[PDB]
Amino acid sequence: SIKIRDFGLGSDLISLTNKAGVTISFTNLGARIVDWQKDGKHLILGFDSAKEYLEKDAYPGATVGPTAGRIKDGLVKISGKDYILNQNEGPQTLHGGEESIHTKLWTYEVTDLGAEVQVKFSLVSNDGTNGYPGKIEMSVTHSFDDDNKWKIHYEAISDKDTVFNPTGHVYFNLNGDASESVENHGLRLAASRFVPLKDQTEIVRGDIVDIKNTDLDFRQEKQLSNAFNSNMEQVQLVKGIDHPFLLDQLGLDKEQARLTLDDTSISVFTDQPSIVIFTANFGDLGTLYHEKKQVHHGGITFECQVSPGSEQIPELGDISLKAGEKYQATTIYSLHTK
Amino acid sequence: SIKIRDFGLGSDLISLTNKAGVTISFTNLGARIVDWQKDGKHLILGFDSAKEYLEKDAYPGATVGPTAGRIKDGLVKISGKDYILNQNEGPQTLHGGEESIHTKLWTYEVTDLGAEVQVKFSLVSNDGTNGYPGKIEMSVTHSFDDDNKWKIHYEAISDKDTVFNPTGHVYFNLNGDASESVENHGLRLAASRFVPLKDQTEIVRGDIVDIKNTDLDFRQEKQLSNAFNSNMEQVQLVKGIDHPFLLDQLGLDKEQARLTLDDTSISVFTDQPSIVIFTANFGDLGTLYHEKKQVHHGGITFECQVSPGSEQIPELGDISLKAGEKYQATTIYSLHTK
Repeated sequence: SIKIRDFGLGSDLISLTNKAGVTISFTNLGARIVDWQKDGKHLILGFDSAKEYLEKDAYPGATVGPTAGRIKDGLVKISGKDYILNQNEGPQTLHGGEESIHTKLWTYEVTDLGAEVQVKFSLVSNDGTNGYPGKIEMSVTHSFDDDNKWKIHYEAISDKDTVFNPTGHVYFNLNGDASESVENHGLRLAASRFVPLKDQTEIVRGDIVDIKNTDLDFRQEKQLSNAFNSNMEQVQLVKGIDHPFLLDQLGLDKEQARLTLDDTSISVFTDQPSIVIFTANFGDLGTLYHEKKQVHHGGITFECQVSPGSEQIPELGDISLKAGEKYQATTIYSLHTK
Repeated sequence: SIKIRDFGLGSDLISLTNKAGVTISFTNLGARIVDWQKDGKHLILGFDSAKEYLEKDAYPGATVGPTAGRIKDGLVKISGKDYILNQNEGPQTLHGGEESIHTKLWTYEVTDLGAEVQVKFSLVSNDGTNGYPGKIEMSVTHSFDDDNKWKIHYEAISDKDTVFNPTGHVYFNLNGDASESVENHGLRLAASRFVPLKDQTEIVRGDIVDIKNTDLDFRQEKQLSNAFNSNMEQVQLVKGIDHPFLLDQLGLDKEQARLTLDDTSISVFTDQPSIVIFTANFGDLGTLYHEKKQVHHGGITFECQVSPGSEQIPELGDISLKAGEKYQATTIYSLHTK
């Protein structure tokens, strides 16, 4: 089944249900996933209306870009020349700048393939938007298959050499209760390195660090508590997890991380070289999600992209987007209940 | 009565019916007007889906900007410096540049006042969009009365010094059929002067002209065919009308233009100083509207704004907008059937 409903402020809500009866929903407001249930269970963090996103937190579950993460001083060197993008967080560019693509209503088309439904969102990023050279014709496809697979496929073309490194901003919470800490979940990640943050400013510092000893080792499945009730100076800094993890094996084939709670689990797969893991260190913010105040560590992301920092640590990779070249990315969230 | 419907590609169709049974409809795509009927007959041009607009012609009935008209060489001078805007038509900047505001899905909130139904459309022009310094926060309100009054109230505020001068691109066709030329309409226009174009380039010349002794003289009501038939240099140039006409008296109180066909007539009020008139000189192009091939002279617009060309003819006014100041503009289309 497929059901289209009005989400508010002119936005649509596209909800898909598979043969397993698993539901899922997206909105054209920021090309996001609004919810994902399983037995009246929310496996993610979400609001009930567009207004909620615009008033409480516009990032949750959205497609964020053109550049995801922070960019020191909003500076970027394109084909030599220095460009300054919109400074969102102090002098930094946080997820594309002010009022970026997560706040825009994307047009969309749905394609019912039977065992899979795809909702293709499109939006054009004008030449110069937020300092970004262009224009960048972007599209984000959100599909749900009959065998519990949540897939995101990115595509982009630009008239001008530019930068492009978007990501999906979902937060998970198997407790289905925002007032419940993601503390109890087990995490597995095929990351042995990590990118430390210099300050509270949260920019990168320049290091790459062998996470081998350190509690930030989820190679072996281990509870979230280990990292939460921990003392690295890094965890203390961010008051949880607000770091970019680098993966050992590259390729869409591989499970790169696993989020599990009891019988229900969520597996990760990307095309990308990194997964930024943010564990909602909001403290007493307490954003309401379904009339339920979120708690510190109320959820966790798995933002798959090219690590933020590239600008300072080229070893990270190259976020540029050649004019005319077709950008592509694929990330997958596969839910299991074995 | 108020009715909302999906219009296609993620867009909505908002239809307002008055006590008189007159219906009007708008879209968030381009904050535009899709239709306006009385007695089962259209008074304007428009399509039946969002795709038609993006496919055949995205201008009709749309909100156009940030700057309505053509800017020679895309050049505008702001606060001392010179800026180059998106070059959309040759070296020109036509209607805000490529993939502008008329191409976007705006958000909206409906206000029902009974005898009046307001539909407020919102959109943020990001700093740097199509070369426009910014952020520009805009809202365009479309309302419809029990006394058949359609009004467009515009609003805007920028973070930086910029330029702003949008318009409403509606096309009327009192025949209710694109295949029937508007030649048969009566026009009355309170304008003594007009700004001539210099070439098929349609850029401005630098000249203001006294239209007394010309077929372009509409002070005293006359049939449209009088102008179409003219052998006036300009008329011949454009193959009809495609000029800004400078209104003599200014003020929202005055009827500046009246377009009539039989018992039906549209009166035009605005706070702006000029009216750009374009009689769809589409030759054999034959754009299909409602399955009807539009004829050359198959429509006529009334684009209320500051006359285009001020850049080369400062006499025309000043299009700038200073950071912080509130831009506002009001234009009204009123239906009488007397």
